[PDB]
Amino acid sequence: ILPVSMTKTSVDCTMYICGDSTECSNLLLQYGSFCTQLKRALTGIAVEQDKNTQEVFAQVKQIYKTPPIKYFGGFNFSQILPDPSKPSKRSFIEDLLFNKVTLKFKGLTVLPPLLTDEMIAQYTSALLAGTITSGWTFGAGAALQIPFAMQMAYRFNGIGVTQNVLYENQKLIANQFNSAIGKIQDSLSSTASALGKLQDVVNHNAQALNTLVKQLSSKFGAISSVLNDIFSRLDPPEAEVQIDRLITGRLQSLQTYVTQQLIRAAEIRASANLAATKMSECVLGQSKRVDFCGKGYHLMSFPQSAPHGVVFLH
Amino acid sequence: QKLIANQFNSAIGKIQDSLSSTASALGKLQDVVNHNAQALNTLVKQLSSKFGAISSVLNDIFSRLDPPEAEVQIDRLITGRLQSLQTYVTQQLIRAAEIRASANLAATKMSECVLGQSKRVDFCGKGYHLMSFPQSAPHGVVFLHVTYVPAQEKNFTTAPAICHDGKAHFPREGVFVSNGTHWFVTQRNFYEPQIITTDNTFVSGNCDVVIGIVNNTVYDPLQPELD
Amino acid sequence: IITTDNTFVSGNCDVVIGIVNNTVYDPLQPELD
Amino acid sequence: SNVFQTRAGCLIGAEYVNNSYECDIPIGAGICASYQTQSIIAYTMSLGAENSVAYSNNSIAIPTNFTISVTTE
Repeated sequence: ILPVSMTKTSVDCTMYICGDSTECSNLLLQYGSFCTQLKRALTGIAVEQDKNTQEVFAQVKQIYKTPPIKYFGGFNFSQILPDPSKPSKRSFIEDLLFNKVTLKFKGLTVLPPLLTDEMIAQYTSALLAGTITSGWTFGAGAALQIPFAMQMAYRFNGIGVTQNVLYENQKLIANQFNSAIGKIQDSLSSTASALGKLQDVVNHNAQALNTLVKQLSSKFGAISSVLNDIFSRLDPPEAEVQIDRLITGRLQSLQTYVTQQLIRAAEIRASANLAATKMSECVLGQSKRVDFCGKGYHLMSFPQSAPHGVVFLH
Repeated sequence: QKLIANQFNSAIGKIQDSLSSTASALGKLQDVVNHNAQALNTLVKQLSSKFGAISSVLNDIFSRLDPPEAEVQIDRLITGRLQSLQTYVTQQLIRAAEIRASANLAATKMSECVLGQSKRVDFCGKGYHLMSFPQSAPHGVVFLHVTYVPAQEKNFTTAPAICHDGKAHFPREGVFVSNGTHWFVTQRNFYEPQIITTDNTFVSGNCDVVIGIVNNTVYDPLQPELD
Repeated sequence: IITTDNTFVSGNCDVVIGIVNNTVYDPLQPELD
Repeated sequence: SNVFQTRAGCLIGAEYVNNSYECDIPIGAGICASYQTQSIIAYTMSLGAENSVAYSNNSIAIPTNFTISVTTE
């Protein structure tokens, strides 16, 4: 489970301060326009997660199309490939994951993901199709066709298994594969912690969000942290400068919040480079890496989406 | 040798045509500089930023207000300029770690791209990797990644097994093909006629598992020597 | 030693530049099989 | 001009086309833009050419050529 995106959040300046009160804007501009560069950094952030999605999901040349009939001359792949029968074209595992993971906010915005859930779903489907039908080459241009029995004979020679163990006994290894997949799906449905690293980040975000929410009452020296309370029971002469110190305080707060946001974004960035490297190696061939696509003499990996990340079934 | 060398020459021409036509493709290399300057800009902007003070410069407030009514304000000025600096340097560190990882990556690039060839499929440039040639930059590096991308795929006929005298045979390295009135053996990843000896087939199992397969004769490479 | 086993043939000896002519012996001959 | 409504919100000043084109300026929530040549069209981001690769069993398609391409990292 690799957190690959993050909620591309953003913060409006005046919507965060008070709304449309004019003393807010005048004290702001007298202080300065820091929130300009703050939201500059955040918009940056957002576009890096956009690029993370692009560089993790859609490295392929074009959107290789799967046949809806998951039949490849003796193989059934509806368990792994999506079937069009659902209103959403998603593989069963991805739907189990999205339902299994439970996911305009008063001054803070959650910009929508550019690559929509269905769109990232078609990326996943297409790259799955490339990996299975066309094989390892699909990341270097056209996804060249080649017969899967030959692909599997070649794979077994990769791990040093001859071709008679397959063309006579495809079924044993395939059934072990599918049964293990079934055990996986059972775990995923039943174990809510097996995907922790994908909602904790949201929790992080949430708590970070909560942090800025929580700070909204922190006062920093004077009596009342509500702008309207000061503007009401304090006369405008002093209310100006009291609102000014509050501006100072939550400016510090938002800066600190977005600094944690940047650092979390750096973590996301490392993880997303990780995800892209997995999406290359683990996906585009029998990966030589031994403990990078999962433990052991790694064979391959199948990705599925998540509300903000990816899941590689190694 | 010669024709691939010439196609590399064509790749060279593509290199120059792209680079002359792409002088701005250094965006990913140049943006950071702006950020630095931008960060610098920001710090300069905060020289003008009051941070709650009646002004943002030391000299004017010192000259206007004699110290006995200005020491505390001077000290707050000091603290605000400080906190600006620590914040700025904090983003400096964040980006510092960013480029830190980036150039760890870069050293890896030159190791597995310059000092060697990376088996990794999307690490040294797009797709299959041959080589990489570095170049300097005002603050970074450029890798001309020289990579492989196939094309022109056309259909021919292969076989999964050969039932020779009831014995299942499977290709060692290469596949059967037929170009017209003739059948030969080529390689798996590309097309080339090759020497047809016993070397291209190995026995594992029988041909009774797949019903109706054809029966074939594999000549001994020593019988023509025997006669 | 350059023998039939440890070498391959792909195209005639016109694609190599400045080629030289030499004799390479087939390993089957000493066995006389 | 014409006003379109997408999951990201309300796109005005864009003549929402339904046609498939490669994406240049991603507009949001899965929709991108292009230049009509005149006016600026917005559409559902044409995902790509759905290359339905042909699975094969007992015949192959050899890549008879290639390109030694060069990229700038």
